[PDB]
Amino acid sequence: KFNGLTVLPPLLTDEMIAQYTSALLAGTITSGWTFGAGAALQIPFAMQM
Amino acid sequence: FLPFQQFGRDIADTTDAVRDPQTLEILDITPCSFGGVSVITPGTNTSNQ
Repeated sequence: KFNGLTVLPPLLTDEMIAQYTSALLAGTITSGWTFGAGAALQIPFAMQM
Repeated sequence: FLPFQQFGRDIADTTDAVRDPQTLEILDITPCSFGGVSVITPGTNTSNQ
């Protein structure tokens, strides 16, 4: 930045991206294939495999 | 700086630091801060704020 090259900060910060990954991990272990195609449903992971 | 070397240059081949020709001193040239101006405004048909 002292020579004129401006680095713009990204819109998605590290805590929001980490929240989306943990939100997707907790969703994938919950509804599996369901929440991508619609509302999330409770299914046990033992019946998911 | 060596006693006979008056001024240095940076990687961009521009002035980096200079010395006082009058007394013994070494001054670093750091350009004064500047940046861009971004305007957050709504549509022309909504408001002029």
